[PDB]
Amino acid sequence: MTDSIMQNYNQLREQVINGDRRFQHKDGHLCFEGVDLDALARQYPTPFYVFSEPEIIRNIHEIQQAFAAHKNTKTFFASKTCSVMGVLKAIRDAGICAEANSQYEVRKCLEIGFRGDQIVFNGVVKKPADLEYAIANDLYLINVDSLYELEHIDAISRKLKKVANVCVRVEPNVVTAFHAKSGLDLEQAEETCRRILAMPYVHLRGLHMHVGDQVPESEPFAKATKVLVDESRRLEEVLGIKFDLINVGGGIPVPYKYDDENGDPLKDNMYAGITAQDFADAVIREVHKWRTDVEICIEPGRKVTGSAAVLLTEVSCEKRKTNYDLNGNVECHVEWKFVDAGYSVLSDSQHFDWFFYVYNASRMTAAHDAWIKLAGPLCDGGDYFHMGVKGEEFLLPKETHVGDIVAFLDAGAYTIESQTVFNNRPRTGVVMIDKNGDTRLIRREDSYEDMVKYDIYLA
Amino acid sequence: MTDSIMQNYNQLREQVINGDRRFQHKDGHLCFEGVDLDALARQYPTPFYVFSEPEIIRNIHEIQQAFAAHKNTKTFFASKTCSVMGVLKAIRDAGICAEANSQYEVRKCLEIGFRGDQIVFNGVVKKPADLEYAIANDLYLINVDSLYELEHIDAISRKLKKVANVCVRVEPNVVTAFHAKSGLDLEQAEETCRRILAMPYVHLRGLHMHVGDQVPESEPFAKATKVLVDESRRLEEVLGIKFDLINVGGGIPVPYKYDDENGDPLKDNMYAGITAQDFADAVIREVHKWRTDVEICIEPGRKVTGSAAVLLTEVSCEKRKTNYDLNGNVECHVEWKFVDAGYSVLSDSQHFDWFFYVYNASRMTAAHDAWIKLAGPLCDGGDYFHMGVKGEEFLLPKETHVGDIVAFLDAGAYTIESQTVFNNRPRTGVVMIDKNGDTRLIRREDSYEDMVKYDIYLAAA
Ligand SMILES: *[C@@H](N[C@H](CCCN)C(=O)O)c1c(COP(=O)(O)O)cnc(C)c1O
Ligand SMILES: *[C@@H](N[C@H](CCCN)C(=O)O)c1c(COP(=O)(O)O)cnc(C)c1O
Ligand SMILES: [Cl-]
Ligand SMILES: [Cl-]
Ligand code: NA
Ligand code: NA
Ligand code: NA
Repeated sequence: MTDSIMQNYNQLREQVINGDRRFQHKDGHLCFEGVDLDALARQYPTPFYVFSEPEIIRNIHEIQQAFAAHKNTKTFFASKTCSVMGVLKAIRDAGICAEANSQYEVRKCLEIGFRGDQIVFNGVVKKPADLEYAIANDLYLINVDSLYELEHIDAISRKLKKVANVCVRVEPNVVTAFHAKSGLDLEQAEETCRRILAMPYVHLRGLHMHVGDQVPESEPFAKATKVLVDESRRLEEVLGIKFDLINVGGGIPVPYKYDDENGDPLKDNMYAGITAQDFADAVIREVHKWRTDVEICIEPGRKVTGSAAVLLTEVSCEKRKTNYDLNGNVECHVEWKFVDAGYSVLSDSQHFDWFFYVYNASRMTAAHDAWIKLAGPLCDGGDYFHMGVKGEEFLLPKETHVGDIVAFLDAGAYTIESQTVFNNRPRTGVVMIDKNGDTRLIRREDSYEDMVKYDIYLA
Repeated sequence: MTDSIMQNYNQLREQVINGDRRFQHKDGHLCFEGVDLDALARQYPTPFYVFSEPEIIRNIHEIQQAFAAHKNTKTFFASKTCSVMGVLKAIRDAGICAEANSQYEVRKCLEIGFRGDQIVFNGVVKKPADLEYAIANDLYLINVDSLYELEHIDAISRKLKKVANVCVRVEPNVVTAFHAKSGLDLEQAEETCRRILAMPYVHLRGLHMHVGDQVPESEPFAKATKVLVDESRRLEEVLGIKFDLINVGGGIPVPYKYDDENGDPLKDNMYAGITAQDFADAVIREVHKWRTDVEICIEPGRKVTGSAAVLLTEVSCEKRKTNYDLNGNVECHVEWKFVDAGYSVLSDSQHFDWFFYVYNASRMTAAHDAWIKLAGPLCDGGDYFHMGVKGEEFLLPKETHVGDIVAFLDAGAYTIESQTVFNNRPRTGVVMIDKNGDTRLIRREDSYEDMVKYDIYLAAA
């Protein structure tokens, strides 16, 4: 029962420190790429995130090796997943390209060293100023998400006398029109492509789709890819062209729970279900029914960085609350542990019911043998971590003390830009472990002077 | 059914421009305190929030008037609701005090002009550095939320040789142990107070509670206040002391849907359900069963600023999507309108299923007669506004065009500090309408340079 959950969770804890490519233990402390995380959290003020460049490289290798059966594959990291400049730099130095989701993301990618021919710009709202900036910078692709936005691409490319390179985003009906804001209908692809061919400064490269995020099955990718391949094949015949590419988007899942033998990915997508190899096998099998020479573009986000960070947060308070009966005798006790990170720091734990493994990094070799509830510091009754090991309860060593460092694993995707300054708690610093195992700060914690510098006031 | 929902929504629209103390129309445009909001959105880049100092002043009056039967009432604005400096300054100018929820909130309240004796510091995690800053600045109250924290208050007040003024937060059990992280158990209040009396530099002023947010009935306040009052009375007798105060927290709701004849506040807490007068009557009646002279502290947040801002966002794209059967016949059309604000700008619309009235501010006098779906700009399938007029559908004029300005009303509570830079879209500017009806920018939109300046990297060559 609960004893079996505790035994299972401690087997997973032992696997973290005795088999996991990312982690070790030393002096009783969790280590990441040889870096003692208790020690690291004494150097830098908690809470903060620490990223591993080695793990980013491993994730990228998994993705690229998955596509070995198709040589002409181009990989664009979805920078909305994490765009801290040192993280983008690690990804650039690992040899892949970048996908951007706003004018400022395009600019960041250019400023960290991605060339224009290494950038894809996606979005449902690309205003004229956004489009002008992208076209002026010779981006590899600007997707086309609506007919309205295409009229601006035609007009602006003519004004600049510069070619805009596009893919037409189609969303296959695998309710789409009522639940999917993005893309054109499949029915609209032929006429849209026809008109693009006639535009003097717009070049049509191919079609685009994106299935979703943390997808726990391969069938959605296979079916959606087939829709895109069949339409690509047909339009090549109808229009008398050969497409440069097909862009199949992202959505390769990451394991957030590892004990797959106990999990159902279609009911709980914290279990990853498929691997990068499964995603590639499905995509390539469909593309190769049409062409083996065509370029396949992919836009993985979560898979590049998700497993490659840990959130380190200090236990900063504790209390016991007790439910009493009618005679004043104890019914049960609840042990609350408060950490210095809440949902303003780790937003998806609250807003998207996201699970992350939690361990006492200061006592990582000790049995996690006590049921606790884990709270954040925000003055808000809802700011505690509800996605526990058993219901809303977590497991930590009974020896846990204030001052210990708690780690949340798999904290590298969609965790930095989603932070807030609610309660005027600062957004976190971020540390990078580089390929040599050395650490450096890559984002400062917001200072007080940051809290008010955006405001205009006299004091 | 749907036709009557449409009729009702347009009745609500006419009430905004006819009988709402905040709004008017001019040239077919929504106006706020006489400021044309279509025009304002041509001066400042969208999306942005606009606050009304007159409406904050009105809300503060409603709260203060509600407590007229208890002269010794102190009102502390819960600054976690909105701490833009110009907003805090307006609240200080209106004559009330401030509640703070972190060290930086305390610091900004002091830097905008609140005296230490006008500030309450609350929290479940007050680290030694936070407590030292608070004690050094002679705050009116620091709540005591745990026995662990109390040990630090004793040690730090001793180090500074400065009295720390405290209230003991109790969570009335009205499952509390499993679901309420804040406060002590009632059963722990007596010994905690006993310890405090013996500490040389800690001064016990009373007990504290906070019921919750957007509470749509008076009974929870009455029941919880009675628990706190009963224990206050008992501890005066046991300990032989006279408390200075009781702090009953916040929770006054704001109307987010106005047609109370069509709503049940107990099933849909977007309907307010009670007024500030009902809150005061409930609290005061319970306190006066104990003492009529003791000071009552209240900590309203949402009610101070909620109705006092509008989010202005430009329609930036449009498309029609069509579902076909397997033989190419139309099943339905969906008209999508895309605005330049998404959940990174208006977080509670997504994360807390919060409803805000949506109108076309550029066509405020035109019938809102077309069902549409309203999407944001984030490259994320879930970034569209789900809390519609009917299910996930909203109503806008059929002739809505790209370039029109959409207003979300009642956007003044918990909407600024909760923004993010997801997708590297900037957090928004904020405009203030002062008492004379004039406008000024009080918060800039994040620039590209602001956004990259937190990062440490070598500029590529
Ligand atoms: C990002 N897609 C979003 C991710 C939302 C996270 N909260 C979605 O809703 O699907 C995206 C990606 C990367 O997706 P990944 O799941 O991180 O691999 C790739 N291409 C596009 C166009 C895209 O919007
Ligand atoms: C605020 N309490 C939070 C508000 C979070 C909403 N997202 C809660 O969950 O209850 C608070 C207040 C002001 O509450 P109001 O509802 O805005 O009036 C007052 N005192 C305390 C201690 C407090 O946490
Ligand atoms: Cl590549
Ligand atoms: Cl003494
Ligand atoms: Na710390
Ligand atoms: Na062309
Ligand atoms: Na004392």
